[PDB]
Amino acid sequence: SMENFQKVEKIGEYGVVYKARNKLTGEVVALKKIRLDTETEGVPSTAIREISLLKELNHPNIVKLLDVIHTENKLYLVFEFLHQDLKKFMDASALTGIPLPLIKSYLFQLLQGLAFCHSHRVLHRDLKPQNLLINTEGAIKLADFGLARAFGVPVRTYTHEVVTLWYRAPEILLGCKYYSTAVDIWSLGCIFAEMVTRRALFPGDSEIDQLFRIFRTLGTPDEVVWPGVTSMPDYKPSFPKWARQDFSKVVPPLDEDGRSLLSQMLHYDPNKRISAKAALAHPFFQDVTKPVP
Amino acid sequence: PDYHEDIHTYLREMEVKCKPKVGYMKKQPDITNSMRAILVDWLVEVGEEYKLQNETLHLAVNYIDRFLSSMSVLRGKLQLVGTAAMLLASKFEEIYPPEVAEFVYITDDTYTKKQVLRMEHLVLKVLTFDLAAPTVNQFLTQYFLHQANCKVESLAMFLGELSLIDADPYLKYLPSVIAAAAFHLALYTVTGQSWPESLIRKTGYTLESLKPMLLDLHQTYLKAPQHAQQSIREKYKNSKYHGVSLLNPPETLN
Ligand SMILES: CNc1nc(C)c(-c2nc(Nc3cccc(C(=O)N4CCOCC4)c3)ncc2C#N)s1
Repeated sequence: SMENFQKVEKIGEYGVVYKARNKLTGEVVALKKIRLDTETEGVPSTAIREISLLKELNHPNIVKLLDVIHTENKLYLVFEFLHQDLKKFMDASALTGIPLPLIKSYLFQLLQGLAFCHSHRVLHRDLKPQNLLINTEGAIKLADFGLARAFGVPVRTYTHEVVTLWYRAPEILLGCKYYSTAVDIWSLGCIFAEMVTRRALFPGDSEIDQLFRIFRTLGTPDEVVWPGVTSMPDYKPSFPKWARQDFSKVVPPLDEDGRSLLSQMLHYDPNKRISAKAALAHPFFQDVTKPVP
Repeated sequence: PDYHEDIHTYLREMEVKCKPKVGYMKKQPDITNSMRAILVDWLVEVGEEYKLQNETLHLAVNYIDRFLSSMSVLRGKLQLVGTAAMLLASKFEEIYPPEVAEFVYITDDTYTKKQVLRMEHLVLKVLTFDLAAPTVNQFLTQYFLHQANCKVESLAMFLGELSLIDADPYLKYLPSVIAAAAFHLALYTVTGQSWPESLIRKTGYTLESLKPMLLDLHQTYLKAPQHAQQSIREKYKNSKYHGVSLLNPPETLN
């Protein structure tokens, strides 16, 4: 069981996370503890989904699950150990900024991880800087599958309470009946711009405020840019009419190719919104390299 | 989109790995095929009372056949295995799953709450947490795109559901094959058409390759009104499924 592991320090808080060491081999790992409701509801559904789906995925850009240890009252998940998360890295680079080739490199690897997911019928539904990990070599990986789900062809109506507010998609805010892989693409779009401008793109503080921050920037949508928008369960004709503005002011450092890619990831119509597979071929990645942080 | 070909290929790969033993019932000393039919028919009723998805039902049957391929069980504990499997399938697939106390209730005071909770943990260990399995239902929704008659769809899911009842002889066919026969048979009964060209190019299944499977299913349809199990027939009488269980089966198929 656990006699072979020795704890070093507490990392954070799902359950509780620790940094530990294997006494016999010397390997360093990350332990995630989960308590079972022995007298009430049993094993949590979030844990059941996270374990069964992560066992199918094996990719250089997805975190690796090493073992699962059973106990009458507890579960222990054993992960590989990584050095830091992206959010903390962005704060350390507040004064100087992140070099452009490194931005290009990181984004390229993130798209490779997401393409593998969708090819194996899996949605993530919680992509944000705090759930993305890096090492001392130049790699980056996806993490925390506690809100994931396996979908079907075609889709059904799923859970409506999803995605952290600052990174949420417009179709969800309007209470759509059907959503799919397009919502993961939108999250990566907001992350792209945040790396560039050193701050969040739409930091709203309410459900209604979040929606308006998008409108003031991309322009208020109509039936010409988004057919069927006025039939959404939460559409209202009293919405103010703002006009779209220049991308030269949205993301000043970005050039021609970079701005072409960004505007396709932020398309209003989910049908026209670019896919992760098709994005890997964009001219922006013609000269991609792999720098070290 | 551009993923539905990658997904279909992957599903054909996983249905081989998630397949039960074909002749397991011969090695179970205390239970039979007749007893298994009684359990499945009861699970169908439960799905109607609490209004659950049809996918949830398909998942539960898959879990049960894999568990009984590895562990010996007496006839008195057979219902306990079924109850815990329907609970796990709900947590995986449903938006609003029923609470544990309600699963205790529908067994009518046969087992305790502590017993249900312990059987849940044992099933997880036996299956090593591998729960995302392909079903007959998953393949049918993809086939439906190659049409758009809504009555042909109801009759197609009717035939597919009937197969879950009888281990002999449907435990020897793969889910993708069962889906293929159920589709063409419903299409020839309603309109009179046949297994589309587009699907032969997609699946690689020809009408000749589906022949042994299709002849088995044809006989099940004819003899349905005299089967000891009747919970499925009455379910598809409802107008929600267009009363498809009232139509008369064809006499020949050529
Ligand atoms: C978001 N919840 C998480 N659960 C696990 C198991 C995570 C995880 N964490 C690490 N390593 C990690 C993450 C965050 C902080 C430090 C950390 O201790 N420092 C960072 C700054 O420099 C010194 C101290 C370490 N690795 C893998 C996983 C996974 N899975 S995150």
